[PDB]
Amino acid sequence: PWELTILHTNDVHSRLEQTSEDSSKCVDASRCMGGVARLFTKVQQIRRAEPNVLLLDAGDQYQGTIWFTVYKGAEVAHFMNALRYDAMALGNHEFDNGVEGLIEPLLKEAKFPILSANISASGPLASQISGLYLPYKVLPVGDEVVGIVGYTSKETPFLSNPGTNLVFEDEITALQPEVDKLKTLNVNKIIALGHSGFEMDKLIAQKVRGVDVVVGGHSNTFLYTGNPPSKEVPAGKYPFIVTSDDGRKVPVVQAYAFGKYLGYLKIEFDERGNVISSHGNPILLDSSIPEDPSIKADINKWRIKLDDYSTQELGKTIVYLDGSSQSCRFRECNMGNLICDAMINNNLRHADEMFWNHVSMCILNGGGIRSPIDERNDGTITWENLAAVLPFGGTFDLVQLKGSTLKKAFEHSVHRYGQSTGEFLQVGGIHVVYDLSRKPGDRVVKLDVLCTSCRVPSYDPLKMDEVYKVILPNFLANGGDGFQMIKDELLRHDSGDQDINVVSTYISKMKVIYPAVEGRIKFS
Amino acid sequence: PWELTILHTNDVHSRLEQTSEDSSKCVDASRCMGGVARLFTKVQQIRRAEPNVLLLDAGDQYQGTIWFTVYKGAEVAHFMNALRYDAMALGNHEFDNGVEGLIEPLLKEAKFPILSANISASGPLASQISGLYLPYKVLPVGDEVVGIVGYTSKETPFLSNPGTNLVFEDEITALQPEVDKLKTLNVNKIIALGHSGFEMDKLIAQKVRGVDVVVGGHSNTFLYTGNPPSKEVPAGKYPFIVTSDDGRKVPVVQAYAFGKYLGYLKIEFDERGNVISSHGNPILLDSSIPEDPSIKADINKWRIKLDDYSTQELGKTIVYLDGSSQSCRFRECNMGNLICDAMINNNLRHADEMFWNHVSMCILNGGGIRSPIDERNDGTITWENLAAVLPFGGTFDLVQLKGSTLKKAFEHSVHRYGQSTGEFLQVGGIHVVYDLSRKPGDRVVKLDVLCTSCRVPSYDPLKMDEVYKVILPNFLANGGDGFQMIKDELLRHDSGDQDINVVSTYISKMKVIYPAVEGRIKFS
Ligand SMILES: [Ca+2]
Ligand SMILES: [Ca+2]
Ligand SMILES: [Zn+2]
Ligand SMILES: [Zn+2]
Ligand SMILES: [Zn+2]
Ligand SMILES: [Zn+2]
Repeated sequence: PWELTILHTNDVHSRLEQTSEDSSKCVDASRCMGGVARLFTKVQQIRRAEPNVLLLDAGDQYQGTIWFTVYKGAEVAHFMNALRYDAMALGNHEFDNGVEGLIEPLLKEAKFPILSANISASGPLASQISGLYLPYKVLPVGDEVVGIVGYTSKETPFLSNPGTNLVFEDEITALQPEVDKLKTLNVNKIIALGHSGFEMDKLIAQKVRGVDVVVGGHSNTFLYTGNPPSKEVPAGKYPFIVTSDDGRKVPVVQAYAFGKYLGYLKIEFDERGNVISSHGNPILLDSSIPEDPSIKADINKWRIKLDDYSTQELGKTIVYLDGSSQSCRFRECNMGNLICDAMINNNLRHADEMFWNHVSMCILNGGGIRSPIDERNDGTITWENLAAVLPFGGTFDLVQLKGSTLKKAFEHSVHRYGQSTGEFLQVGGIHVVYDLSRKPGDRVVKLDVLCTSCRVPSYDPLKMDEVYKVILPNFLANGGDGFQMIKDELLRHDSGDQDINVVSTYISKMKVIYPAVEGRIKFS
Repeated sequence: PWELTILHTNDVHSRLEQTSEDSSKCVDASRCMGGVARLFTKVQQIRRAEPNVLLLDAGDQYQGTIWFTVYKGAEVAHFMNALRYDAMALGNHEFDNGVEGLIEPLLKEAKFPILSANISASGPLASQISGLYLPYKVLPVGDEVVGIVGYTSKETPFLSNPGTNLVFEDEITALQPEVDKLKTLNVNKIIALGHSGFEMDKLIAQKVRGVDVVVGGHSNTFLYTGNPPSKEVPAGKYPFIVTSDDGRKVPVVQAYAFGKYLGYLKIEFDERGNVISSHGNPILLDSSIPEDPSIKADINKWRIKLDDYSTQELGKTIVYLDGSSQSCRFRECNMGNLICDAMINNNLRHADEMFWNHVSMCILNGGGIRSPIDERNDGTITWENLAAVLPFGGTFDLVQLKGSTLKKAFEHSVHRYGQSTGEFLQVGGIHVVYDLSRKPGDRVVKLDVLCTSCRVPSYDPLKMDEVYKVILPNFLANGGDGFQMIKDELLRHDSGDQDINVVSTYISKMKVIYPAVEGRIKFS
């Protein structure tokens, strides 16, 4: 039997530096986790021990910290090249800076193949991008070869900025003919590496004949066999076994997000390329693994421009930005309005005749707003200032919620009003009126929402049975501040851009901001 | 006696081409008026006949048409140089593109002195601008000399974009020592040429000892002796005689605006430079005066780039821009919200600790909105498109109104609701609620306005006795659409930027717009 060790990362999301256990900024260095220097140490160790190793990334290196804001993917090429990745699939966030922001910094500088079989280009872009990403690559491993076939979320147009010159095809449709073609080229060991989420990964393992292993991402899925080593709760065993339509057992793996774990799967293959066995587990990259000194010194050299950037003027405010708790946990606050307006601006996606924009609505817990910004520094706003407002290292995510769920959230928002609790909601594209004299759970007396399926945006009453797209902090999507109803009832969730970066980009675009308190939230 | 002919213009406001009688676009060429080609013919005729002539401009050549949008003052230098102006005073609108937009295109290219005695600079700007404008110039006229001493509105910081490196001093304070100095230099014939408005011009004639003549502007004041030749109604005789503190009669002149008239004043001086007599009248530049063929051909050559510019993309809308009458004469319309938001953005002026901005409020009659803009041309918006929405050639002016006056305006807005009349008001920084079941004059049931004297903008009830700054179309300032109360009760009025240009600049700055109907106007 021929044994392959697959090492894999996904959804690293700009966590170049080691992080806290929750993937936010490292504060107590002695307990920090992840980062590329630590990953380098672990990968190097494994490569000393195991003859046949592949190191794969399932996409979404782009977007997540000030590293991506400043270096715009140059950091991803540089540090993935330094760790000698063997292949990467394109993720949705690889399109955040458009096609031009993918071609240059990443496709032109990577020393490893970048893969997606279900993305096609037309017109002059097709010539410009031809060959810079591939449907698959056949890689030599020892005296054998392994085919790696890539895929990217069909939903990428709603979740990034790929432009109107790329088409994202159904994954299974696109993959099958490529996997069949590899068989004709005497390639009997095939890995599907891609970025569509655990549910689609299971469908690909079931339906794409010839796929031996699926290495996925997007959904930040944690899988583990045994007692978990940290706070993440497994969604299933590692690997997750799918029974294929052809009767085979096909392992499906993912490794959470944020570079906290290195996925590690050992596969035994027979001579015909059938999987005989699979076993492994993600490895927690904790402080018991030393950061590689050479990688750490280069990280520290690259950090200098980040530190300089953090104190530069992004734009100006002519108004006090009221992020005080006394305001934002009790009533509409202009900092809340600013952040929700930035959230909706970040989620403007491709023009379509059925909606002016796919999403119009935003909620933001007042407990997520942790500082005001004074306008009396010549109006200046810096990244440092925004990091005090939004200190938790989160994302502004896209969810689908029934109106009933959103009514429950707004009831929760005021269920114990008056104690300066974090659940009070700031909003955009929503007009709410409370009557605090009513019983808890029955305090929402008006709730109107901005249409999407309309050429002129206007407010209509919320419909309990209708599904709404909402932009909200990942903390709330995950049921933080008691919003268990959002976690338990949401119909779709896709992780969005870094919180600070969403606001910084909006401020830079607007140049001079002056958010008002305007009646989005009223009391009767 | 030594006789001087003073020819003067003021507040030409980018009317390079001949115009309709109301200073809008020329449609029936055979009845059009003004324009620089026609002015050239008249000035040339007078200079053939009169030995001692000065041609003076009292400021505000900048701002008013697509000529200024495209050429940014290069057109003013070129065509004022072609008409051989002898001197110009700086107006407030000469600061619309900041100091840099005055230095280059106008101060560096004019072949005549540009004057203001009451503007001082500090820091490195003082070195950069030194000598490029002057407090006064002594000009040879025949065998005599005439001193021309300039001045500019003290209010210019509120009415343009001069920046924080220029100080506008009290006019009379600044002028007196310069006029005294000219006396010491044996200059006994002194013209004060400046841009502060008729009321200040009368104070300068009264109080500045040694001033022989005041040539003013800013207030678009029409003065005439006898039957007026067109539709403008005189504010007084031409010249307006002020009795000075020293006992002299001092003529004050102005010549309306828009290049429709050439001011013409004949002065007789004795040997000591005392005015013995003054008489004249503005000359209507109507179609009985031919356009100079050479100037007209150069105007037609320069028009080519204007025509090309008019169809270029300014920005994009992802929403239908609903400027239909069926919407904007009956209810809040998103085109109205867009235009009022552009009006407030245009009037963001220098940061101060007593207000986030000096003005927060906007009204716009629905009768002034004359087209929608469809978003289905790839979202494109062009200047041509905006000219269909705003076809009348107006300005968005700054006024001061008691709250009582504004309540009367909002009552007027709905006094005969339901007939698709033009008086219905679109708004910004104002939230109004009507109850149409109430009697006409008593239909406004809530009227809240955005604070200015506040660090966080928020809405408070309108106060009947408080004075509010409001941005509104000059049509309304002049009592159009039945708003006689605005005309009769306003406390201050300053003419603002070209309507189309205000919206085009906002669209360009924003790049992608998506104005909503959001509850600024409600019915109960
Ligand atoms: Ca196989
Ligand atoms: Ca004199
Ligand atoms: Zn991701
Ligand atoms: Zn993803
Ligand atoms: Zn003017
Ligand atoms: Zn003026």
